[PDB]
Amino acid sequence: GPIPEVLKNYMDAQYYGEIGIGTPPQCFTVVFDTGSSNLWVPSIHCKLLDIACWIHHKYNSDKSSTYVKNGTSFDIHYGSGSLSGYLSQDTVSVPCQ
Amino acid sequence: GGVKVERQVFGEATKQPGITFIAAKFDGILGMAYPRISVNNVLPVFDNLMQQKLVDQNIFSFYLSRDPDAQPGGELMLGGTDSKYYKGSLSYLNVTRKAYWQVHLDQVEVASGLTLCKEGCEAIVDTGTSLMVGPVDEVRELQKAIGAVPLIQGEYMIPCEKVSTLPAITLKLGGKGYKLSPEDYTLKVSQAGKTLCLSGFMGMDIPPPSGPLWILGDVFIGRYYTVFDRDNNRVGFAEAA
Ligand SMILES: *[C@@H]1O[C@H](CO)[C@@H](O[C@@H]2O[C@H](CO)[C@@H](O[C@@H]3O[C@H](CO[C@H]4O[C@H](CO)[C@@H](O)[C@H](O)[C@@H]4O)[C@@H](O)[C@H](O)[C@@H]3O)[C@H](O)[C@H]2NC(C)=O)[C@H](O)[C@H]1NC(C)=O
Ligand SMILES: *[C@@H]1O[C@H](CO)[C@@H](O)[C@H](O)[C@H]1NC(C)=O
Repeated sequence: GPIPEVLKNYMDAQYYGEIGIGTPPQCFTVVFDTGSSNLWVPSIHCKLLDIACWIHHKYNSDKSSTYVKNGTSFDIHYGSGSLSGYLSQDTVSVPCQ
Repeated sequence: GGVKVERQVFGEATKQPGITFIAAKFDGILGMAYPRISVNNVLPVFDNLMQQKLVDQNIFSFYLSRDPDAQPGGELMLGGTDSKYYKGSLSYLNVTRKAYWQVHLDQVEVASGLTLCKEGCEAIVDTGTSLMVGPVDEVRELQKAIGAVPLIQGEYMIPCEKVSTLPAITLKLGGKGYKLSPEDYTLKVSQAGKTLCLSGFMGMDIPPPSGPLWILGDVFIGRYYTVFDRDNNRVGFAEAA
């Protein structure tokens, strides 16, 4: 039918919901952003410089049986934040199911 | 329910510069705009969903709660609408440029007389922006017409005490006027705390060639339940319940 995603509300400023990457699903929270078109989560291979990554959930490819590597680099600049990493392929689940 | 989108390309972030994600409670972003603005032409998640024919209608709707202590905090509905969260009927607007969800705004009128964007302008509907944003010059006029004071960098503050004396602002979209009352467009914030309400309009210039653009963020999507239609490239709004 329609698939409901429940969103959390942080201070009427951040609304995010939970999704899974991998088999079995590793759960992450993301904002469903209608202002961009890329999906990204922190890598467990994020560099030490990436302070943000220390305090968030990181994705580990080696724990997913359906992961297909891609490795191509990407660099996204939002009108606020900037990030970069490499691309990868796997199943995305919404909710973390 | 639950969908499995298979074979999705997504990025593993390794460097994330600045304060901006240290402070964010979320782990990542799942972008839901059209493919044109996709970095590396990576097919978006909802495009992948449509292609694998995972839902009946290629639409998704956003209910966002404007009370932070509410359960649930909002609800994204994929492939449908949730009528338990809106009143009356959806009124739709067509996407002008198919990249962000771009819609044409007819004018912004603040009831004390001031009309901004007279001549009409372009606006994007962005669930990832908290505030309403518009061009620096028009937003300073709007803020002076409501009496908010500058905080820093295009953000303005108003005493929470003063919010009931404030004008309502109406954005006219596709001939209809959508009203934001003072409680819809101001946010309470705290550190020492309370009495500190942000004016929900931020002044930021978005440069050519994409801009100028007003952004209808979570302040608007929180009063008006929003429907993004990929099947017919239009956006629909109804009063959230
Ligand atoms: C990593 O990611 C992908 C899957 O693992 C593969 O890389 C990407 O593959 C897609 C196809 O799925 C390519 O995108 C296509 O681009 C063409 C051409 O685009 C035209 O339009 C743009 C503007 O809209 C214009 O600037 C161009 O000049 C073209 O005129 C489209 O016809 C397709 O619909 C689709 O969008 C990507 O280009 C490609 N990305 C990159 C960075 O290579 C690839 O298999 C994987 N990488 C590896 C090494 O395996
Ligand atoms: C939307 O586009 C159609 C054609 O696709 C046009 O005839 C219609 O009047 C437009 N309506 C709105 C509400 O933008």
